[PDB]
Amino acid sequence: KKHSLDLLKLRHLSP
Amino acid sequence: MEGLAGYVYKAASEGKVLTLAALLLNRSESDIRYLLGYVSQQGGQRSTPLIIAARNGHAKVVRLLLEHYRVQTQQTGTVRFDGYVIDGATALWCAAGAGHFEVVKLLVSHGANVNHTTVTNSTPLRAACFDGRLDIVKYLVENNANISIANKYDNTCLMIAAYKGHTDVVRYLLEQRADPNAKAHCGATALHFAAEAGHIDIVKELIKWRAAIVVNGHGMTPLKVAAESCKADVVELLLSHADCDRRSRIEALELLGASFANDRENYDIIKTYHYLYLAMLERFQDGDNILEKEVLPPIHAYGNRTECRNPQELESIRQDRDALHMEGLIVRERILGADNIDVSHPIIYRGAVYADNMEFEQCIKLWLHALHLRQKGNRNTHKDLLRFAQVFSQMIHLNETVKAPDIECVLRCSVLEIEQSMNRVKNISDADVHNAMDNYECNLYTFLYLVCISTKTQCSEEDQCKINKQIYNLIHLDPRTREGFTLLHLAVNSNTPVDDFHTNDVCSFPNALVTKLLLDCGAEVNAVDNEGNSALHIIVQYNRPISDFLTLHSIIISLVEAGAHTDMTNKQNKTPLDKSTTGVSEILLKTQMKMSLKCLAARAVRANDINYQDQIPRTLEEFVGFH
Amino acid sequence: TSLKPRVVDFDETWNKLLTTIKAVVMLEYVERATWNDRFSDIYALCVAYPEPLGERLYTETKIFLENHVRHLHKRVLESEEQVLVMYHRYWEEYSKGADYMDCLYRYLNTQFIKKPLMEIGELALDMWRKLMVEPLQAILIRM
Amino acid sequence: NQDTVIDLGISFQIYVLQAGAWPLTQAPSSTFAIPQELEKSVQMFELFYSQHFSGRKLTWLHYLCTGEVKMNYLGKPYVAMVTT
Amino acid sequence: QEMEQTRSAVDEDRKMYLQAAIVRIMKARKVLRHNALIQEVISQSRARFNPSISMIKKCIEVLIDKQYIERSQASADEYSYV
Amino acid sequence: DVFLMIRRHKTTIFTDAKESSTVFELKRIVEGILKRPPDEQRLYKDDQLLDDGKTLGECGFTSQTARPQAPATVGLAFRAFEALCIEPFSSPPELP
Amino acid sequence: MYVKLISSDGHEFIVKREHALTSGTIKAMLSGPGQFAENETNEVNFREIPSHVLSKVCMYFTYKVRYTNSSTEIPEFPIAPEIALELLMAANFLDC
Amino acid sequence: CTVAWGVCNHAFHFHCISRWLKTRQVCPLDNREWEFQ
Ligand SMILES: [Zn+2]
Repeated sequence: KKHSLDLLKLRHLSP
Repeated sequence: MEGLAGYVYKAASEGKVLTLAALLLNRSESDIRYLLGYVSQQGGQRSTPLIIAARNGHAKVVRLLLEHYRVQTQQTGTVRFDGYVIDGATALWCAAGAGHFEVVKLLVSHGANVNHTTVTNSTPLRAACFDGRLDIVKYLVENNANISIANKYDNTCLMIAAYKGHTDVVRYLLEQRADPNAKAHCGATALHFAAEAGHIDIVKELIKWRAAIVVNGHGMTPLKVAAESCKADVVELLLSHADCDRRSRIEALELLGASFANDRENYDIIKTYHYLYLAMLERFQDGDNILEKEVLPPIHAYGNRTECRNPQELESIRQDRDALHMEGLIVRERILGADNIDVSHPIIYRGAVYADNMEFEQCIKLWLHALHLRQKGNRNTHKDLLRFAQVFSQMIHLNETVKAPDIECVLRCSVLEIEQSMNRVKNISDADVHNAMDNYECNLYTFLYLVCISTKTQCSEEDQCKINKQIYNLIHLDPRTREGFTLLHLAVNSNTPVDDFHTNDVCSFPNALVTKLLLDCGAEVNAVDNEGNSALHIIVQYNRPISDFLTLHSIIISLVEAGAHTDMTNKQNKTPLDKSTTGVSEILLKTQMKMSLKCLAARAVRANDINYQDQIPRTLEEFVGFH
Repeated sequence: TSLKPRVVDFDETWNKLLTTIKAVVMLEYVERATWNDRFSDIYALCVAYPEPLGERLYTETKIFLENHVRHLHKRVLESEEQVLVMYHRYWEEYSKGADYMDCLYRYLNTQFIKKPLMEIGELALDMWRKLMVEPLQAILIRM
Repeated sequence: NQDTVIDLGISFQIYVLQAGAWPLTQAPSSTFAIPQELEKSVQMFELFYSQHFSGRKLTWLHYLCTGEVKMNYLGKPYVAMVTT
Repeated sequence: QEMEQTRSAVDEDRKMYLQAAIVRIMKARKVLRHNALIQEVISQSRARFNPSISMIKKCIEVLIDKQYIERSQASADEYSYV
Repeated sequence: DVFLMIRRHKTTIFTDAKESSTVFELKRIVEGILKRPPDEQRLYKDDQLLDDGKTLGECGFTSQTARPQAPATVGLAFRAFEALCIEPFSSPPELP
Repeated sequence: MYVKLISSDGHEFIVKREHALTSGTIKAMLSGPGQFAENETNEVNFREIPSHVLSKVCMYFTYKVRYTNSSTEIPEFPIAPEIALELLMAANFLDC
Repeated sequence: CTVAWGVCNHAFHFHCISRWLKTRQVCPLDNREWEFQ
């Protein structure tokens, strides 16, 4: 089902 | 009382006055103070009634609450519902984060909390900068609040202003003579966040204030950070810093051409060739003090190319698209090294593009290289192993051969990363232990998918021995899920999640080949979960005894032949014959049972509740324990 | 008595066991009531409170097998002319002794060894290999 | 391999057949009583086959298999063998 | 006699294959014309026996009684399911 | 397939036999396994003599009663007949 | 063909060798030196297990030989409450 | 697919049994009311 479309610091981007 | 607290929360949610006035009077002092100073739990999140008053722009109700009472804004609550939901923040924090100026100014007018410090020591100015309203930031700094509040990971408000598209907030912050050379935990100093989202005006604003260029922790200048993310305009602006040097300029142009080759949002192959050619022409422009390419040794993953050290070969690879993709990958690898965070993702994207075009072997090579880089960097690769499980299950469903060394390599990587996931779960107590637990369970499931794929692929004796060695190595760590399931139990269970992608076509649990392979590799056939159910207790509860009776038969034969107890009981004292819940499984197990006087005697001991402690051999106490 | 796990002295039990197992290995006519009594002695040793003596019994019978094989090694080495005949006779005797030892030590094999370690018959064969054909491999091959 | 010493008196030869694959079936009733002299083989092969190839039920077909004849009552004239 | 019943054993076998083929087609588009379905089931059951027009017509009537297929109320030529 | 527990003082023998068969071969097999002359064996079913030609299925015990579990209290005596002094099994210890 | 199982308290139990080789420890005791190949006695001395538990393991030997693989409606084997935890230790010693 | 049994030792396919009980609550071979397990 389109491997390319299936692709996709979190604590640092918090305010 | 919690009920009247919910009542006044509902009254303040609609922004009404008379309802709250009638619901917050005719009582004593302490209960009313508790009502106005406690949070209500809605939607799984705790929040002050002042939070829901400020979030809906209902400033009149909280204004009259401040007039009629002495309510404070210092109540501990959540931060924001957009994927953070961590507690410790004050009411003024979310009031600034709600984008409502008047509620902020009235909360400042009575008991200002501009210098609030949470567990992340984030002031309400942080949320004001995140929202992007000039008036709130201006008033909050005018309330004598320090703007140099660095976090534990050193996230200045200027950094989150630069990361977001709010140029007004950052220009007002730099108008106040703020620090532009603000070091962070990862080394990213303002411009690294600014030239990551492609905000040209913000980068211009900070270059006007001379934010300066400094290499961060990951060995990336703001210019290289900009070129890494295909943002050409900020690359242009940073290339005119009046101190840039040739080597940096050409490496930035090469990095930009590399990044344009493999990206989802910004994919132009003509821009790839043109920027690579611009950097090559600017390299070989003079003939004196020439800057020749320090070409890395060839990598088997990107074919066998050796970059492009001449403009003639770059000209010859102009119209050949996959050669340009590989060339961009190799020059990106050269510029950002083999140890950067973002060097691995374009490799994965090119692998995904190759897989979508049914070009599988080069896809496997690229994804294996990305896996090796991510494991050298010690990063969470539970998504990459699942990606291998999906593509391997796509060749088998398409009747395509899978290379045995590739399966061995991904299995070794899976075993090692499960070792590090066990270490992560052990080390982390409760910081993000749920995420680590889910990653661990997902890694176990992906290992099972890879083993199931390995069973259906014909391999040589040496490669099969290496695969069995990897499975053996994982078995002798005893990997367990949340509910005590060992690696054998999940291959036996029917509730084991198989991923909704192409893995459904090849990976079906229970699987007789996976169970036989695990038992041959030394799986503890008598191992128990948290409920006490062994591997035999779960196969009997299988609810499709006739549709795949060939599968159900062979796994019970393998389990009994490996040495499972056909009689032992779980924590609820339930023999698998009693827990069979199926006539067919009961018949198979009764056929496979071997009778022993030890089992009957121990069952009689357990049924009659005879005190057996310190009256039997120590090795027999366990036998009474499960029989 | 009974099969109840009881505190048993290791010295006298191991002494009578050592006498009967050297009689078994050397194929001397041992009383069969003694043979069954020493099955019971093996069970008593592998079970006794407060700590099972399975590890100590395994180590002690390993030491006994080692020094008996060493004694046979010295005898076959000093029998220079009839090294082959002496090795054949001692190999027959020790193979029968190892099989009967795996019979006598069945409780260790099925309750301690397999619950890693390696069985008593396998231990006797390994000791015979390492101390009885490994040292004089060259002279036996040349002979 | 059996613990006790067993002699069948028969050089046993059997062709075990898949039920659904093969076209021969038990569509006629054919209630045939197994001969007592060879009943030891069929009461031990089923003991053998359920022990090894467990969960399989054998429907013996007698009219598609042969046998040999002993002539103790006749006086042993020559050697004869026909279908079982 | 044995040759005759084996020629009749496949008759029951091909009726089960015709019913399976008709249902398999009827779950892909859920409606087809009566004449359009006959040519479709012949094309699928072509590596095996060639089904006669009279046999497939009988298999439709049997499947109607089995409620796997039913003629549409708006048009009897169109075939629905229930 | 009747089962029997032939007892004589301490000695006990577990024996398989058929439903419809005489005690002649029973006496012959206990003769073979006891190594003694055959004529002195006399079987008692709850201390009463039984016929030497009568089948043991009709004697008072059958395959439904004499199972592979506790078969029968069949006593045996030898003519010097000896007095029936069948020793019982040891009493189980007093459980807590 | 017939082996003799002397209990601790004097009682002698005689069961078939085929019946008594279903336990590993008795199979090991019969093998080795002192097999005493008289073909009819093959005595073994169980100086530890009492008479009732030895009787019960002999009944179990007969029971297992009869029901080794047959009679899917397997009858229950009647372990008394007072004989359990002493038949369990006996079965562990005998490796039944 | 899944196999559905019956109180009269009648085991068939789940979809077939579901359609049959949608038609009538009678076994397809005898006359007895259908039930699950
Ligand atoms: Zn029915």
